[PDB]
Formats: sequence, C-alpha cells, structure tokens
Amino acid sequence: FLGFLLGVGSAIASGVAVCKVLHLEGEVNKIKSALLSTNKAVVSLSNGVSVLTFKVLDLK
Amino acid sequence: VQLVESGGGVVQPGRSLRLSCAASGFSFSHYAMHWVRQAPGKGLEWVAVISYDGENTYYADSVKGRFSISRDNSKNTVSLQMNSLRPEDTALYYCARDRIVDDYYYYGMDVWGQGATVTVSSASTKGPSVFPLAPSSKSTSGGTAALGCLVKDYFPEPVTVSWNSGALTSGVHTFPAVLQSSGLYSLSSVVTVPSSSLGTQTYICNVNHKPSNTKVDKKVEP
Repeated sequence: FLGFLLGVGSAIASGVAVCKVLHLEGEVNKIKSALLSTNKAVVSLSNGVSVLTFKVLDLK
Repeated sequence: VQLVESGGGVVQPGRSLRLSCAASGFSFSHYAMHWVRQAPGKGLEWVAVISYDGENTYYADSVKGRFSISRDNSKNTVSLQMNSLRPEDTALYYCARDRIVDDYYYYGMDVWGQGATVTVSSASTKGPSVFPLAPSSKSTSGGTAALGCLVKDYFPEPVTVSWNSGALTSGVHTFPAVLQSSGLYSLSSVVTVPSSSLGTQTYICNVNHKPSNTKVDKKVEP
C-alpha cells in the first residue's frame, strides 16, 4: 500500500544519454572505424565514458 | 574538423582588440571552447574557457578583469575581447575544443586552431624595404658566385622570402631576423649559384609581409 512514498525516476535516462551523444557530428565514424577490424570493440565516446560496441549483423 | 581564427594584428599598449574563431566540421553547440596563448619561444599559457551553453566562463588570473569570452552557436563562433593590453600579452592565441562534450567541468583540448598573432609593441606596422645584394664581378670563371636580398626595416614579424617564386631552392639560406636599433626587423636571404649562370638566368627574390600586405619582387643583377 506504500507505493506512493517512493520517488519517480527516468528508467532509460542512461540509454537516452548514450543516444544523445551519438547524434553529434561524427561519433558514428568513430564506431565504424573501431569496428572496421573486428565485431566487438571498446570505444571512447565524446562524453568520456568508454562503452562496448558489437557488430551483430553484417549486411553490407 | 576545423577552427579558423581571425582578428590578430598589432595594437598599442592600453588599447583593445577582439579575436574571433569560427568552427566547422563538428557539433559546435555542445563543446566547451578554450583560449590558450603562447608567448614567442615560450611555453603554453591557459587564457580562458566557456562552457557549451555559454553560461559558465572562466579566466586565468593574469588576464582576469581584462579579457572577456563569449560564444555564438548560431554561427559557430567564439570571441575573446581583450582590452587594456599590457606588453606581456604579446603572444600567439589559439582557440581549442574541449575533449569531453556536454559538461560543466572542462578537461582538455583535442582540436587546436592555427592561431592568431597579437603584438602589443607601441611601434607601428611598416612594410619591408628590399635591397639587392648583387654578385661581385671578381667571381671566378668556375665559379660558384653568390647573391641575395636584404629585407630591411619591417615590423612586425614574420616575412617570407622565396626565390623565383619557389623555382630556386637549392643553396638558399634565409637567415633569422635581427632586431635593429630602430626597433624594426631585418634579415638576409642568400643564394650560391654557378658563376656561368649570371647574365643568363634571371634571379628574382619574392618577399612577402602579411601584417602590412606587402608583396615585393626584387630583381638582382650584377
């Protein structure tokens, strides 16, 4: 019955943040060059956090 | 990715001067922008920084109260207004991009512009006078004789000296400038050539002084 006492928060705020940093001019070429060699690579994003990146399907 | 800076020149001590820096190739509206100066021959000096939204400006202690930084994201420009200039402010100023995007804490510079030179000396700007250092008529028949140009009485630095618009490069020595007693600069550019080439090939030195928009072509004859 005490569900109203808890605070509200954004669940996908982290994913939305990672998306907003991927819309910068560039940053897509960064990931593309990183994944040019293998299908998985750690990429340093322009916001500083380093994230793991997968190429799960090669259609080109 | 490019940062093109403009607004440099010579300004008397105590007066003002505004530098601008335009950006192209990245989302400028999300990167903090730094101004970093470097005295001639000395190390790097941090000047100022402005956050991505433009509501957070930080200045170095040596320029506090005098300089003021501003930005315009609709045109991708950063402006640094410097009034009440001392002679210690004479330096080359770069605008630089902050490595980390969309933050209120500034980390470092990853993309640097070319720079704008700012000279404070009370002396005025004068274009150079070019005098011919003509080859001697004693030169042996062989004979490896030498000629050149004397670029005298110019301010400020630098001047660029070429020979035959770049067609002559071998044996060319352009000396570093010296500060004459008049407060103006002067250098010499010499070329050693076969003596059998004099009177056959035209020798012309090209002197360029950008601060005064001076372009001189000096023909050297015996």
